[PDB]
Amino acid sequence: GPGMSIDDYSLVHKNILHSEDLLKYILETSAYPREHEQLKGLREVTEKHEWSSALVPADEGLFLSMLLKLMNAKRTIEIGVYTGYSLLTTALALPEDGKITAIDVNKSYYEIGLPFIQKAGVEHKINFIESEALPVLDQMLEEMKEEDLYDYAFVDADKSNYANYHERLVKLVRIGGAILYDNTLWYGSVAYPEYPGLHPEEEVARLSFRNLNTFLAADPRVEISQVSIGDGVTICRRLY
Amino acid sequence: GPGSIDDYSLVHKNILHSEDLLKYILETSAYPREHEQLKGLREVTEKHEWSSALVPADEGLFLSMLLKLMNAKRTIEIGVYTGYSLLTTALALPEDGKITAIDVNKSYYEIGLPFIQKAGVEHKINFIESEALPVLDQMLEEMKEEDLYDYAFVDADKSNYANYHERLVKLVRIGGAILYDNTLWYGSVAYPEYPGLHPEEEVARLSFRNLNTFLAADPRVEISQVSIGDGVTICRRLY
Ligand SMILES: Nc1ncnc2c1ncn2[C@@H]1O[C@H](CSCC[C@H](N)C(=O)O)[C@@H](O)[C@H]1O
Ligand SMILES: Nc1ncnc2c1ncn2[C@@H]1O[C@H](CSCC[C@H](N)C(=O)O)[C@@H](O)[C@H]1O
Ligand SMILES: [Mg+2]
Ligand SMILES: [Mg+2]
Repeated sequence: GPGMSIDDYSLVHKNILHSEDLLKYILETSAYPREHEQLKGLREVTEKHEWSSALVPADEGLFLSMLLKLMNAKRTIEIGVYTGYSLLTTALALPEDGKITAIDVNKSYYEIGLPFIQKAGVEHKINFIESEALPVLDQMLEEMKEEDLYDYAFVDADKSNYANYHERLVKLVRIGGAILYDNTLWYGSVAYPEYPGLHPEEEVARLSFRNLNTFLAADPRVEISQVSIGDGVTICRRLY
Repeated sequence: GPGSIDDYSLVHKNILHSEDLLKYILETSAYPREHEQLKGLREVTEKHEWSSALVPADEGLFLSMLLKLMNAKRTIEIGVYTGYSLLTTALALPEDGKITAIDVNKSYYEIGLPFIQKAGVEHKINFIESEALPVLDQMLEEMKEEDLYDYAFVDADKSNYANYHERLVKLVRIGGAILYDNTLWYGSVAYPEYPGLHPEEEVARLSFRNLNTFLAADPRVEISQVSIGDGVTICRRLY
C-alpha cells in the first residue's frame, strides 16, 4: 500500500545462459564494440536506475538492429519503451526516413534516454505516445489503411497482456512483417508448470508467457522462432 | 594423421542454464513447427556417430525466419552433414530459390536426401562434393555481380572459418548475410584456457576466440552474435 521495490522481485538476478562468464564474453567481445556511443551512454545511466533489470541487453539490441536491417524495415512500432534502449537501437538501424511509433505508460522513463536519442540525431524518427498500449493499438485499427501497415513491432510492455497485444498486432503489421515478443522465457521460469516463490506480478507474467508460447506455436496466422537471446525473444512473421 | 566422435569432451554441454529450459523451447516452440521431413531427418541423424554436429531444431527455425524476413532467393550452405540446415533453407526459399551446398562427404548427405526429396525441394539444391575452399575460390573467379548470394550458412571445418570469411565477404551481395555456426563452442570460448578438451576441440575453441574478435573488428560487416544453439554469428555485408 502506501510506503515506498525490486527485490520484492525474485527473478531480477537470473539469466537464461549457463554462466555469467559466457554472457559477459558475448557482451565484451561482440556487443559493446559494436554499440553506438549513445546506446552506451543510455545503458550506463539506466544501469543505475531502480528498474535496470527491465533493460534490453546489448547483445539482444544488436540482434534487433540486425533483423531490422536484413528485412529493410522502414515503419515500426515500439511498445514498452522504458529509458529507450530498444527504441534508440531501432531508430539508429532504420534508414533516414524511417518512422517509429513508440508507446509507454511512463514518459518519465523516456526522458532519461531522450538526451541520448537527441544527440544521436534520430529523435525526428520517433512519435512518442504516453499511454497504455492497448487503447492506442485499438485506435490504430480504426485509423490505419493497408498502405500504413507496420513492417516491425517490438513488444516489451505489460508482461501479463501480450496475448491481447498480439490480437491487434497481427492486424497492424504487414503480411511478411515481424512481431517480436520480449522476455518469452521469463528467466527460465516458464519451463515448469509450477515455480516457487515469485512476486505475484512475476507469477502472473510467468503464466501469461506459458500460455502465450503455447498459443503462438499453434497460431496459423504466423510462423515463429523462439530465440534464446536476452530473456527469450519470439519472432513472429505474419502469413496472411 | 597418426595420434573419432566419442573422443570429444564438450558434446553434451549446454549453453543454456539447464537441459529443462532447452527441452521446454524445443517441445513448446520448435517441434510443433518442424516440418515432417525435418523431423524424420533429425531422428535418423540423432542415431548417427556424428549426431553432435547436428544443427538443433530451435536454431533451424531461426535460420528459416531470417531467410524469409530478408526474402533470400539464392544461398550457399557450407557444411551439410545429413542436411538439416540445408532442408530448412530449401523449405524456406521460394519455389524458384536456389542453393549451392558444399560438403566433403556426400555419404552424409545421402542419409538426409530421402527426406529432402519427399519434401519436394531437392530441385533447389546443387550439391557439390568437395572441400569448400577450392569451390569458393573457383566461385570468386566466375562470380558475376548480379549472381551474388543473399545468404551463406557456414558450418564446416571449425578451424577454417576465418579463411571461409575472406571468400564469402566477396560472394554475398551488399546487404547479404553470412551466418557462422557454433561460434560459442559450447561456452568454452568464454575463457582463455579450458581444460579437458580433445586436441581438435581446443583448435576449434581457439579458432572461434580469434574469429569472434576478428569479426567484431571487421569494418566490412555488421555483426550480431546470438546465443542460440551453440552460438550463431550473423554478419551483414556493408561494402
Ligand atoms: N499497459 C502498458 N502500456 C504501455 N507501456 C507499459 C504498460 N505497462 C507497462 N509499460 C511499460 O513497459 C516498459 C517495460 S520495460 C521496456 C524495456 C525497453 N524495451 C528497453 O529497451 O529497455 C516500462 O517502461 C513500462 O512503463
Ligand atoms: N573442408 C571442408 N569442406 C567442406 N565440408 C567440410 C569440410 N570439413 C568438414 N566438412 C563438413 O562439414 C560438416 C560439419 S557438420 C554440419 C552440420 C549441418 N550444417 C546441419 O545442419 O546439421 C560435415 O558434414 C563435414 O563433412
Ligand atoms: Mg523486455
Ligand atoms: Mg554447427
